[PDB]
Amino acid sequence: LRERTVRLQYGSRVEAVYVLGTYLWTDVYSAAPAGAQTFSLKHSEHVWVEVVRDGEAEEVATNGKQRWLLSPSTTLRVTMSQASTEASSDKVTVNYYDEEGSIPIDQAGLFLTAIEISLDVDADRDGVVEKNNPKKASWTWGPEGQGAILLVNCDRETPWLPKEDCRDEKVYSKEDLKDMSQMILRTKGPDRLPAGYEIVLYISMSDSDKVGVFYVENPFFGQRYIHILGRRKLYHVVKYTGGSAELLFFVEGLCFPDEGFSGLVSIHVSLLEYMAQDIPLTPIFTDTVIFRIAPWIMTPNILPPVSVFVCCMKDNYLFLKEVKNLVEKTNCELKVCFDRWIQDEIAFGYIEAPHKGFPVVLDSPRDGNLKDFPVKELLGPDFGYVTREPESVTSLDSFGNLEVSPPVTVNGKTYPLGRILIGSSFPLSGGRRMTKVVRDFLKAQQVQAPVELYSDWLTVGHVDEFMSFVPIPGTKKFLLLMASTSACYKLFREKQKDGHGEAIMFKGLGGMSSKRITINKILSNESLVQENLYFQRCLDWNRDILKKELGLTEQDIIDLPALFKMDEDHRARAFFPNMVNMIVLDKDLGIPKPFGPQVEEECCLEMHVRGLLEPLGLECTFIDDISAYHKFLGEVHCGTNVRRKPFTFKWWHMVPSRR
Amino acid sequence: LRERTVRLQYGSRVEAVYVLGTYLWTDVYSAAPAGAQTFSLKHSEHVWVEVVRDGEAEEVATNGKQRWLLSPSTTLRVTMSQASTEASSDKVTVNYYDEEGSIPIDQAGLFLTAIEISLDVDADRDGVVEKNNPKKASWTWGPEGQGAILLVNCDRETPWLPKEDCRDEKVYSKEDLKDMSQMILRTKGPDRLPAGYEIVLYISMSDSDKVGVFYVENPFFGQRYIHILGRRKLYHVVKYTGGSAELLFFVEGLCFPDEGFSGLVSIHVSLLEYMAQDIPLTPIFTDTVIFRIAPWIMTPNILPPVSVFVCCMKDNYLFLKEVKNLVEKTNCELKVCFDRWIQDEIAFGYIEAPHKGFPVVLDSPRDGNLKDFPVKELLGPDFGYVTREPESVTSLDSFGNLEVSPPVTVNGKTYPLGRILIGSSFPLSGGRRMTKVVRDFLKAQQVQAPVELYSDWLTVGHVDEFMSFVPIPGTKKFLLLMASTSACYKLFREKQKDGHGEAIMFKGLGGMSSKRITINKILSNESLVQENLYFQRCLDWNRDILKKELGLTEQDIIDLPALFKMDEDHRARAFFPNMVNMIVLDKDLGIPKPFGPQVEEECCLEMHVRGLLEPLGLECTFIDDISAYHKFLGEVHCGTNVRRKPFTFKWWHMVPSRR
Ligand SMILES: [Ca+2]
Ligand SMILES: [Ca+2]
Ligand SMILES: [Ca+2]
Ligand SMILES: [Ca+2]
Ligand SMILES: [Ca+2]
Ligand SMILES: [Ca+2]
Ligand SMILES: [Ca+2]
Ligand SMILES: [Ca+2]
Repeated sequence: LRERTVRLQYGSRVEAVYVLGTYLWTDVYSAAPAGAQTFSLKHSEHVWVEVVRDGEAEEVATNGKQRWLLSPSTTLRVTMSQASTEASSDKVTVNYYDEEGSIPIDQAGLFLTAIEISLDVDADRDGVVEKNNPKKASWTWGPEGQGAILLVNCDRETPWLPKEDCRDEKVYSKEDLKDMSQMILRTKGPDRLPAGYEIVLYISMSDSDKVGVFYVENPFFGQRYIHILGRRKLYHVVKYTGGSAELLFFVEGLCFPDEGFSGLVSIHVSLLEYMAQDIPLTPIFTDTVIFRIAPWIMTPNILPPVSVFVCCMKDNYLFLKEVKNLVEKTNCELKVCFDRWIQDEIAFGYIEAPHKGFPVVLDSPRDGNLKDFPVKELLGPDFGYVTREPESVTSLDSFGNLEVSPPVTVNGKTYPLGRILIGSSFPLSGGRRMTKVVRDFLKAQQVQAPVELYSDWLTVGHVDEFMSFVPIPGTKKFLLLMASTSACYKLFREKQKDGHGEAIMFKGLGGMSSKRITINKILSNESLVQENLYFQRCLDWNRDILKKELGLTEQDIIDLPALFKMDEDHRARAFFPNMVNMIVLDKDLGIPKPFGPQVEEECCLEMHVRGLLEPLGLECTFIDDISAYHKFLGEVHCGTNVRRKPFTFKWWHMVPSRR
Repeated sequence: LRERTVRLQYGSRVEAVYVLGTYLWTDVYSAAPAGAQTFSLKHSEHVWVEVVRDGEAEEVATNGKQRWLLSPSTTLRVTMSQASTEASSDKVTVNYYDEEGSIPIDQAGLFLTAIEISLDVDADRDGVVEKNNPKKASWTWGPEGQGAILLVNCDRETPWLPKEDCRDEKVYSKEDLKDMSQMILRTKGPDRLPAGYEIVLYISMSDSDKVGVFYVENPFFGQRYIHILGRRKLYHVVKYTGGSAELLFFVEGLCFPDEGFSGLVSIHVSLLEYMAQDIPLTPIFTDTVIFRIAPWIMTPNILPPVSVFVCCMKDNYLFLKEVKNLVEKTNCELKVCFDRWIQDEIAFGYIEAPHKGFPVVLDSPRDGNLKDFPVKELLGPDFGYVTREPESVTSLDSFGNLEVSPPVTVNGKTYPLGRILIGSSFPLSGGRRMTKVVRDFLKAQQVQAPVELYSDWLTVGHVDEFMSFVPIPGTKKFLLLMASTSACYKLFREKQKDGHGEAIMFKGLGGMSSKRITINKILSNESLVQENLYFQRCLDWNRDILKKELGLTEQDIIDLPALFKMDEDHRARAFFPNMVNMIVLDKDLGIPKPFGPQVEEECCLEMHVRGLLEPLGLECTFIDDISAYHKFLGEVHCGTNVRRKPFTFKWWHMVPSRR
């Protein structure tokens, strides 16, 4: 119990509200007539009174005759365990006596109205709002941790509105409330608060753009939703009802954790006392709850697939047919839009709270040269949206440059949600780097602990050009897949030795035929050999940082043959389609068709890749996205992205490193 | 050891630097002629080589004949434990064989130069730079914690320069180096780095305004100081010397922890490899150290006094005489300046690192109406300076409004440095509050965990108007001292009852004589009674928050008689000098002379205060700062501030709550 100072008043009796969970220390000396010697006291049945002399306390009966010497160091401790009702007269009365005679010379009194006031949230994270969790004012990480969680309400309930639900101060439909965390103000007391008191809910100016709080009224003509705290509303005076009462509120987050915002917000209720005109009201009692806003979490390739989103031209038939075929071997749904934007402009992620969770799309920054407008078209009920706006964005801001590992353990530290991977350039290089605003956002989510890789040796500059992850069927394990030019050169040299040097690349692509590219022609190009040795140095630098930061050994890695060509900037583009960027649906892999040299009427790259993957139980389907274009220049014209189930592990059970 | 990828090259031999503390995994397959079957190897004495087949490793002799099948999954692991010298030929050579015959058909080789590179700091916090502390790249709090500490070098070595040492990129004198943390780059190797390598120290753009790093050269004409990292210098190419070498650097902090800056900074060294023209150099190896910049720490009244700074008019003689007398009972030095600025504009604090610490002044923000210019006049050798500049500052930005408690324990949580206290207004009041920039600064130091009190009921608005702390002599304990109007009224009512109602206030102040203020006149003023009842409510609200946030009981508190008068804003100013704002030099207290009612030719306020304090072993000296002015209007014309020894407890041994 918290101790509160309430003094009797020289002359006038004192009337005070007492909040359960506190107790009063009471000065009886200041109220005594000068020259009074001793005091006695009476009290009612529901008021417990102790006389405290220099720290030693003595319980006192309701009607006794006992007297004590008046001293500033002799005081009362006053405690009540139950709220007042209308039938209550709760009081303590003190009588004062002079030296001569046992009849009181004066009297001072304290008239009490006891009320219960508690602002309650689901701090124990079970989805139900418990009564006054002792830990509700704190937020701690881990399995044993406590404190309440809030979703950014970033989806859209109502289609005609252009923006996410949280962009305004209004609630249109009851469905919206299911995305919100419940907060209950529980009170117990008599019919009315005594004169001069009111109960007020409030938030800080700083948090006013992080939350909104709604109350549901049920007036005559239907249910309505009142915005009581949030943008440009810092406080709300609460209408008090007597007896045992509860007021239910619904709380939405407006903003994800970011640079300069930890994700923690607070809401308070105070009992205020009116003093006089032109004087602030005094906060007699204050109760506080904390919320943490849930982070955006990215889903790695190893999580179960739900939906496969695909963008291509209407007429790329082979691609559509083969992708349809692949998805039909799974339980996934196929969604087609008739152009890589679904892959480059969108990162699929999710948010979760004990009471609810939904997928959330992160939308890549607009440059204004290429992407003028944001992509909001996926925004819908229980499909959320978030974006960050930097200046000047480069290709490394594309989300082909954003990947996430499966759960890993590194030097004994666990990353149960995996770690986000972002391509970058060397510190002293003066090269390209993802914009600070996006990097800061990803870092602030904290639970995926991002790692920067080296992508800037590639023309386009995305990590998805050189690496991916696949699960190992029938196990809990996974593999890192790396592009390898050394594997490609070894394979082509073997085929040449075997008498296949005249085997031709790009068979069936009519726009490449005049080039007549053979194994011999590739192996005899000396400058191309040197370029690819250099690109292998770039791959191996990444291999090392991945082994270090993901805790991987060589046993966890498979190398897929790849080949690149250098541009004027000494950066790489694919010579033939990059097989590492593949659709991963559990055991079934859609792999870009390489169009490699035919040996015995089978592509030697396809056969080699099958020989690497199939023994592990992975099933390979090669998907041709380039035939419709008759040639391959290093560009990919289709994109896919897979929306997956969230991790079973709850993010709040993690313990991220101290910042 | 960290694993690094190095492949043999098809055709050409490979030459590489090997950094001790790493090891190489080596691809021998890519270098083999097509159609080669098996391989063998030789190696020199200081190179350890294992053949690894699918995870299983086998040690191999220097000159053996053993062969293994060529496979991509059969590789080498290469490890060196000692640096190369000039007499070293460190190498591994691989021979390739075809199916028919045991004579090698080709050979590939790896020529190695092993070097040691370590960037070392005193992470174990003993003041000496240990060799490669495994924890040097992290910073942890507490007794068991590790990682290196940096002072903001905010003092001034050289008087003609206007600003603090850290405001530039130059070091003028060797004395400055003693404020700096040492960082040693230790290397071991042969006479030169092999062609195409260089060693580079670097920092991030973000940290470039947080640190500077100097190197001392001893050329012909004297010692000089070179700025190698810091503002507008992000990297430095290191001149390599062979054998075992050390380069000593000195590091200074430029900035205190603040909003948006945790206090942590990093410095790196990398071994870079030259690839070609117009291509970035590759970071072959990188080593990192972290520093935490030491927080500004405020000294509470219970710490041993060193120097007493005093500001008054030349002619306030009684004050000077009495302050001189008081300080002469102690071992303290008295410093006088011939006006409260030393009290209002200055907060005495300190910084500490394992190798050094000094006092540091925090200078109150300039408004431009009253304080136009900063006070730098105390800036000197081992006396540092820091300030923050907000807009719009109010009286609550004055450091009379900044106090710090003695060490306390609250709900089982220890605050070994005490907690900073700042006066404020109620959240919904629209009242005054210390500027955000200063509040953010104090919060960011973290080790004093600030608490806001309610000062805005006072005209001036400072916590030093109503409260202070004193040690209890002969113990480890302390008392909170609170102004009390209830104590004053009780005392005056007793004196009136005793026949003293005609006793006069302000005796000897000629400018007050016409007012003829008596106990009777004070007690019969009904509006003044109501005002002071209200001010006691304000004091008691503070009493409650102090008991809660400092873990205090009523036994820890003494109430000194005080009286206030209300202004137009319903704010308080002292009716007679506030005794709570006192000079605390251990057992000896300089207490403002109250000029209370004389009873038997002694001030009844002085006698009462002595009766409260003297039994505890505290010695009271009443100090008259107002007689020189002939009257008291509520304003104080002198100021003092005491510079104290720092806490014995080291701040880095604390474990502050997670942010
Ligand atoms: Ca619950
Ligand atoms: Ca809304
Ligand atoms: Ca919603
Ligand atoms: Ca929803
Ligand atoms: Ca050391
Ligand atoms: Ca300097
Ligand atoms: Ca210095
Ligand atoms: Ca110095």
